[PDB]
Amino acid sequence: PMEVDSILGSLSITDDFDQLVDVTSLFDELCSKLKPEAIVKDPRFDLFEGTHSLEVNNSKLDSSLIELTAEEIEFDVNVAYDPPLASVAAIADRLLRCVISWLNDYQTLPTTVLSCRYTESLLSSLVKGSSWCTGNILYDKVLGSCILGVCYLTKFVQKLLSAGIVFEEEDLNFNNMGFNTFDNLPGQDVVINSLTESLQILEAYSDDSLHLTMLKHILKIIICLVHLEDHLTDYSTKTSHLDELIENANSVNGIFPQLQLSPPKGAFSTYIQKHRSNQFPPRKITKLPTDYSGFITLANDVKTILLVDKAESALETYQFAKFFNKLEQRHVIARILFPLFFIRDDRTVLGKFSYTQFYLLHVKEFSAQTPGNELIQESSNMLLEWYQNCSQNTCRYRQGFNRQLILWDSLQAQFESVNSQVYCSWTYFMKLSSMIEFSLKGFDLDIYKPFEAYSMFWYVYYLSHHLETFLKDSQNDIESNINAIHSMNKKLKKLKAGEKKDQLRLKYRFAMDNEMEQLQATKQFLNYLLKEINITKSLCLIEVFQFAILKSFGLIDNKNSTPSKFSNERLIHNLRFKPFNSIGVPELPEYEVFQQTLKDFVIEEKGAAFDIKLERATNFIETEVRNVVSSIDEIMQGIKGGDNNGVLVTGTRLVQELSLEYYCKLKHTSKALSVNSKVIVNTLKKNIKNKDSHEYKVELVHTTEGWNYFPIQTLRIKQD
Amino acid sequence: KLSDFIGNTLIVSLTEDRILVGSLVAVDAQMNLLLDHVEERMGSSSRMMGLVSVPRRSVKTIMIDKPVLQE
Amino acid sequence: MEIVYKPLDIRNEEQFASIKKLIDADLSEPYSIYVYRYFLNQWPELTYIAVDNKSGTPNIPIGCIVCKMDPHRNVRLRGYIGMLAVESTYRGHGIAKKLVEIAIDKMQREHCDEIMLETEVENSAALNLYEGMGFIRMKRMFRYYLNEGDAFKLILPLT
Amino acid sequence: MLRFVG
Ligand SMILES: CC(C)(COP(=O)(O)OP(=O)(O)OC[C@H]1O[C@@H](n2cnc3c(N)ncnc32)[C@H](O)[C@@H]1OP(=O)(O)O)[C@@H](O)C(=O)NCCC(=O)NCCS
Ligand SMILES: [Cl-]
Ligand SMILES: [Cl-]
Ligand SMILES: [Cl-]
Ligand SMILES: [Cl-]
Ligand SMILES: [Cl-]
Ligand SMILES: [Cl-]
Repeated sequence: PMEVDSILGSLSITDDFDQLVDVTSLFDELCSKLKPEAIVKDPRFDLFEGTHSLEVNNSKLDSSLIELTAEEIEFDVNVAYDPPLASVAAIADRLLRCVISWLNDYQTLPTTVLSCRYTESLLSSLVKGSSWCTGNILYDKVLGSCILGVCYLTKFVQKLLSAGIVFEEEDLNFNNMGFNTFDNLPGQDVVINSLTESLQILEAYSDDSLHLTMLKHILKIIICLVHLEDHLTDYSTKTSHLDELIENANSVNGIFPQLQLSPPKGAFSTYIQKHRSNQFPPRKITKLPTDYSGFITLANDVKTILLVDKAESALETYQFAKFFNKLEQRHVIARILFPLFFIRDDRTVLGKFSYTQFYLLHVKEFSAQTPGNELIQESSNMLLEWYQNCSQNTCRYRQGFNRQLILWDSLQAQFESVNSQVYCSWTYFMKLSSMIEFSLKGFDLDIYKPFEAYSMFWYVYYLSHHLETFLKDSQNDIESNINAIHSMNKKLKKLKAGEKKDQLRLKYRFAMDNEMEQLQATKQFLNYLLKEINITKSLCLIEVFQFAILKSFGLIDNKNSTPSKFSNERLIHNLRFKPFNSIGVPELPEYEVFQQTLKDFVIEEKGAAFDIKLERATNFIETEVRNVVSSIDEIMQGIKGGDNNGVLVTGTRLVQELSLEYYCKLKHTSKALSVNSKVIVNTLKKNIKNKDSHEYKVELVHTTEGWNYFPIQTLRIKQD
Repeated sequence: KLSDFIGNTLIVSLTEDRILVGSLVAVDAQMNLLLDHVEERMGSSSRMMGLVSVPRRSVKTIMIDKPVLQE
Repeated sequence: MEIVYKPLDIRNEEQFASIKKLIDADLSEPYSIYVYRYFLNQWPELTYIAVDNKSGTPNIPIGCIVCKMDPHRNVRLRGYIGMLAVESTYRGHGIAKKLVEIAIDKMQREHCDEIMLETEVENSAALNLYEGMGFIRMKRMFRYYLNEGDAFKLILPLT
Repeated sequence: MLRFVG
């Protein structure tokens, strides 16, 4: 090699080995002798571990073969590149946009934050015990503080992933490349004072170009980003630094068009993947975002997380976990923070209740009956795991239910053997609600194929019937207890002063003070649950009717229409409903019940008799959609009004906007089902009349502004 | 035999300047090597790479420490 | 075009090299020699190639499929399709479908209870092939692949 | 398609 150091280094490459012997000739001779299929390895060693291996001289698998431009190859961190103000502001700008790409865009740490040569230089000094001195204040002080503040944010992210709240290298990548800063990294106050000192330098600085104004906001943004650890260490609920982060990011977004930024070449590169220890294949650097809109998303997502602290009942925390991450997937930082903010270190929920007391509130508000048991201890753990599953990504969210359904079922059956009716009832509600949620979530993930829509929509309709039946019986008992208390009041007006009246007034006043308020609240909550579950039940029945109409014309079937030679329709069906196979109540209907129910829905007639039954099915879809729209409108009304109007209790005080937004999209999807039903009819009737008929297929289409638990079964021409 | 070599540190020289130091995990009939705890040395620079497999055509020289060889 | 389907010959070096080169270009996830070595040396009966008899080099396989089988849990044998690729100039001729048929037929004769594979949700060509054979989607994996795309886990139940 | 994992 031409470089002197490489020449001098090659002399002492193998100096730690006193005597080396060429065994290349011996290896070749023995390997030629061996059979082509044989592999020499430790018999205990598993060959599956070899699949995780990198390969030399493999462009996809070799980090060393990465190609670098001249500017990237050297780039001494000590050189102050001209112009200093424009370059420092451009370096600091790209670093922030590297963090957004890492967290918001789920990109890898080495190709984002560690891609900067400055951050590598700083962390290497921290591993030992600023890291570079350039002679220029902007790079030495203003830029040195920016790198320190970002490296501090990464360490805080490591503390979050250490909790195992979210899955690593899926929701968030933390490939530290072997870095361990230990306790050497300074404290939050020191990092903040460094950034604050740099801001004061800029105010005194003479150059008044737009780059200075943007560099001030970049220092301010890092300051407000460092304050993110305040919500975990101190459980801060103050939106002061989250609002400053939003105001700072708004000011920079209007600054990007007025000026063009280009950092010194070689500042951000794949250099670190080439000359630092790396057990992973090389990776290109994905295009960074053009604006700071990620910090606004992150700041808004964290503000939402802190709102759960303001909850005053179990139902308010329950609906928060049900709506804060339902419409779209929240920022990974916010998703990790919620269980850590909810389930605190002191083994308390939000610092207010213990794990068992928090569980008892859910049973109390659901049953309206006043309550170190091992079943209570286990159910409490199960409830917290249910809360933590709500903050998982849209795919893991469904997979979490696959594990809960059998533990809820086992727990319920354990409550049943001891004849604990209240806890068995509540567990049944969580188990059955999860089965419906688990099933319907598959449509949002396009899990089921169009031929499977009937099986799943009718099964949910089957489940929704059982849940409505259960909730209605619960509400009748609740109303029964209310009427009993109302009966004591009537019995007191017709009574005269006496010993027997004093016993009744004492009984009545006890029930009004300790029971009536909860009875009314639980009843009104069950009223909302009944409207919520009938919207589910109706929508499912609309989907089944739509499917049945499609099969009536011969356009779809509840089995795979393509001929296969290895499986049958029953085996495929049992595999689809495998998760619900071991659950006893409600039992999974047999394969025969699925087949017979569909044949009842399918219009077997032809001609004018067909027209009457077809109009009957379409008339139901159009009328039920309007019924669904009215139920959603009534729910949306109660949400706007609150939980003190006397009819509906929704517990949506903390997620009011999200809940109305959810039901709005649910209303959009409902109207789409009615419109689609009419298009399908006018098309198929005309297609049958025409002797040349298009070949149609059905696809599960998602409404752009609707709820994709109920996709639109849409006709489409095959063509070529 | 080739068996006893498994699990013993070896030195592998590639076509370029870089040299791989690792422990032989496995060997196939075409003398493709699987090495764990691989340390890559390019002149003065050195770095870790973990589990690496090297094709026969990439291997220029296979050296072992003579003491470890006799051990 | 005269497509011939035959099992992999473990001693042949060119078949091995052609399979790897074919799979490396067409598949996005990178594989080392020992990925193929784990499949081919342990399940040599579960890899099939498609060659063109009328081609300029009849020995070179234009399509291949790489599979394996292991007990899943304790009571079931789970066949697994690791790689499947067909040359760009040979696509649209039913070659991949035949390779998947002969491999699943092989795994079924070996008393597999199910077949499993992972494919990209954006890979419509592969989804149509398997779902057309009875495969259904059992799982969606968030950003499963190196290219950050989601994956579907497809399972075909045989018993 | 089998996925690579470290
Ligand atoms: C997928 C791939 C192997 C197809 O090869 P092929 O020989 O053209 O496939 P076939 O000719 O056997 O097609 C058979 C079935 O597969 C589907 N199929 C194949 N190509 C398709 C395409 N563009 N679009 C939709 N379906 C397609 C069809 O349903 C087709 O059924 P049909 O014959 O009734 O129309 C090839 O495109 C490829 O190499 N893709 C990248 C690698 C990959 O897909 N791996 C899958 C994960 S293991
Ligand atoms: Cl509840
Ligand atoms: Cl309540
Ligand atoms: Cl009990
Ligand atoms: Cl639920
Ligand atoms: Cl079928
Ligand atoms: Cl054959």
